[PDB]
Amino acid sequence: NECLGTIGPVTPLDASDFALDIRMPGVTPKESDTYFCMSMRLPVDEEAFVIDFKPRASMDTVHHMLLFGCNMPSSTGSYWFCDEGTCTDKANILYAWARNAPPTRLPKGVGFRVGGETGSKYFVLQVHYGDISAFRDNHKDCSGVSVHLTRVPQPLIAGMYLMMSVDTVIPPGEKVVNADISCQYKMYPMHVFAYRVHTHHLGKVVSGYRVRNGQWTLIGRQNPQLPQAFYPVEHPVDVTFGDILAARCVFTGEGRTEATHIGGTSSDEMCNLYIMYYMEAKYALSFMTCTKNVAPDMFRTIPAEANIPI
Ligand SMILES: [Cu+2]
Ligand SMILES: [Cu+2]
Ligand code: NA
Ligand code: NI
Repeated sequence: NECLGTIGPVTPLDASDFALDIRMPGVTPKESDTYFCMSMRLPVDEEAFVIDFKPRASMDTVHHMLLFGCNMPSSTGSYWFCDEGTCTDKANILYAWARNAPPTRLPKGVGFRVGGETGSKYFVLQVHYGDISAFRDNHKDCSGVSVHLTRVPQPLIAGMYLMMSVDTVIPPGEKVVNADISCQYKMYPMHVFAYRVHTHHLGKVVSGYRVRNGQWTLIGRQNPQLPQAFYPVEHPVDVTFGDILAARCVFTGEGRTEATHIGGTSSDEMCNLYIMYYMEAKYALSFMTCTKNVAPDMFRTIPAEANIPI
């Protein structure tokens, strides 16, 4: 999509709403699978709500797009290679765009709280470019996301419950290495309405469940090699004080000469389930994390679908 120029990135939509265009500053790559990142400081310092997203991606070149909220983007630069990292602090993912999988809208009345004393101060946009053949004419690129914000407080607040492995070790050649993650949920009810899975090249399947009175309700189950959008939850899932959240990524060691651990680089691995929820405004918190596996013996009664690939 076109570069803005003289009109700037902020469009007022009315007295209390405005659209913010986060775009690449006319960038040109040189190699394939290049990863680019930029930051936008929120224009308002007071609290606001991300109520909508609109992708502005040149359909030829872009593989996927990710947008985060954080307070300390990795580079105080115009743009940068995301191998240097996205944020110094916790990067809160808000929006994922996939080529072969068109995203879903936020439910009306649900919004991410940003800015203010506690909300994110910056957005970080990440654009993964696939094929770089589109630069034979040599145009610059301004692909990115147009985000809808409002000062109007939303009755429901969007949030992110991130489940992720930290201690996994994938022995070389090994056929099946499971990565389990489990936490007991101790907040006010949330309603999970979407999930995204993340793995590197060795993941076979990733699936998260709710365990309430020792019974596994499925949140999401996905092949991590399939374009990593936020897919919507079939039937929306409440999670309540007492419930336990459980995720397993399934990995293979085949075609690897040396053991693989959890890490940044592509020759490393990751086991991330991004459970995306909403809560009642007055009870909501914006981000939760599980990096533990507190109920490991519980994983014996896991459904057998979680072990076969989709
Ligand atoms: Cu991609
Ligand atoms: Cu990764
Ligand atoms: Na990264
Ligand atoms: Ni409910």
